Amino acid sequence: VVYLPNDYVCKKGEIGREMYIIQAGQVQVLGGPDGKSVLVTLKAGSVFGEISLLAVGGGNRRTANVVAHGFTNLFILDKKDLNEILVHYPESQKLLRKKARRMLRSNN
Amino acid sequence: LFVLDPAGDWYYCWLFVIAMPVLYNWCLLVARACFSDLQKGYYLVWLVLDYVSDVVYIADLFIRLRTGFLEQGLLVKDTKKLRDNYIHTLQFKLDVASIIPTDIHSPEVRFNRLLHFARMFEFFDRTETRTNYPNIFRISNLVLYILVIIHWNACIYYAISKSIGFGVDTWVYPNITDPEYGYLAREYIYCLYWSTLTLTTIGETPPPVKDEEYLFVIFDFLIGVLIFATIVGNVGSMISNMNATRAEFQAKIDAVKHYMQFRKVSKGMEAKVIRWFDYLWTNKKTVDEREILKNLPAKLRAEIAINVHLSTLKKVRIFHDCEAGLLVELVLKLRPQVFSPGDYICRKGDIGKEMYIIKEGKLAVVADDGVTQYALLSAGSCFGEISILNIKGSKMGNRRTANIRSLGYSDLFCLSKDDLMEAVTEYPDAKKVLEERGREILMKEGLLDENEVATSMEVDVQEKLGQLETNMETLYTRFGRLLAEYTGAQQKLKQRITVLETKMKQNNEDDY
Repeated sequence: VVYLPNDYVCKKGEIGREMYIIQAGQVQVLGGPDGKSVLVTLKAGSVFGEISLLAVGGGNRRTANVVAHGFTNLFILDKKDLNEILVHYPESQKLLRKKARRMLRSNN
Repeated sequence: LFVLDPAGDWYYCWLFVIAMPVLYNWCLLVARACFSDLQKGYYLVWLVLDYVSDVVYIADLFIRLRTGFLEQGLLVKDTKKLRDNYIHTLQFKLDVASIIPTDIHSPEVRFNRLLHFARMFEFFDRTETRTNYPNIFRISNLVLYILVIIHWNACIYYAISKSIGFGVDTWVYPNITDPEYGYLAREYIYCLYWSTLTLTTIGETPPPVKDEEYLFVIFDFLIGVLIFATIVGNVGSMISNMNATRAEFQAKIDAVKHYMQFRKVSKGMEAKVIRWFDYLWTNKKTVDEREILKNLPAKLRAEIAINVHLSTLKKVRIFHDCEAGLLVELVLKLRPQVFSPGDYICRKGDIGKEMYIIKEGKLAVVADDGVTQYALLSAGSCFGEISILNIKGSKMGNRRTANIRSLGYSDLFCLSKDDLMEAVTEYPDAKKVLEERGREILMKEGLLDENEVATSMEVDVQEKLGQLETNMETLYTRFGRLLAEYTGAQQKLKQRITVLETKMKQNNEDDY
């Protein structure tokens, strides 16, 4: 998927259901007291939002605004696609569920 | 500092400014070199025009140093990066060689300006994508190429005639000293006529006399064959492109018309299908909406679908308090539907699993006899909202309770039961609110309470056996787990009571 400049890849409080891989371009994680202030700029080869794939329906909400800086080409893996893949790999499914529990327990 | 954007509008306005001197140099330099009367007669005009062209040629060099380029999706505005991107290219070499100073006023020393022609081809390429009329420009651009070749060939014929000698034989241009032939209006117009007559291969040119003259006419005929075949190929490919929409539509009607005569479709239904295809062509609704926007990304597709359906979808009672994220999911699920006049959207007693929103057209709630109408549904109205909700108990049983008929052609957008279920997988709280609102509406109608003790079970005997196997494996882990927490406490329990037992038992020895 190609994003136009200043497009919102992720919006704060929106549903997170995808994992993005930056093939080209940059994205900016906007945050601050004022807001809309660049905190970190992710160049090509970066992967962000991967934790939203392990969440249940409605489980994950985006916590910061991610804005494309220029024309950004991203590779996206939807949660539905991962769920459709995982039915053929019960061992990896169990491993990912265990990792989800560990992520939930350790962060809280 | 100022940096130009190639996609920008101002860059295209410069492209017209530079292409005019380039086109002037390609047309007038060959003519002034070959037709000496043109050069001497209008020497002051060429003196001004040559300076103006050279100023633009130098300016284009400075512009080329200040056009940005996209690097990682960002326009580059760094002065050193723009200079290094342009200088090492081949185009810098042609552009410098184009504007190299001549160190005579003759037009022949200015032939280096014929280089850097790429700015002229770029303008034509840029104009074609920008113009609303792409075929009119493509013909006009093609005709201009013919005129430049014909004009160039006209000047070569006059130059060859000068080299051989004017009037030495019948093939060359006649004697200049003769006042009947020796003036600039006659010699250009006849040579233009000769070049057109020879390149187009239509009329008959005067026969050549010498072997050098035979070669030039053979070359023109060979060149004119390639030009004419390219003309027919370009125009013939344009005509195929303009007709392609109608040609593929006529194939669909012909394919359907073959099926109706093959399967003996009744004439009442056959004329209904024919009348439908005339509506599609007349109102230009032949292409499907889903096929049009399938290439667009989901963000751009959602942005378009918000502007079409979000105003009407928020008027639906159940979607009153829906979240902004869910509403974007719903408007992407809507599917267009077109109904002929008198068509039944839904009938009483028919299973209903869709909700329809009227984009355009008038629908009428009608009785069992179609003519009598209870109510009228205009554009923006919705019906069937409760059918897509899976209420636990409904006296309706997802069956339509009204007959809806279209008075004329109506455009409907349908949200199905499955599409609503898919949208609310990620919005579980909203699903609960939608069902509660539908339950409240069903109370007001009086059609809610049903199936209190009625439940349907379709689990397979092998699948129901699976839960019995599954429940057994879960309990055995608990049997170890319940005891391990308890026995460790029980192992802890025995020592702590015993030490209190033994110490108090020793007290009894002190008692007596």
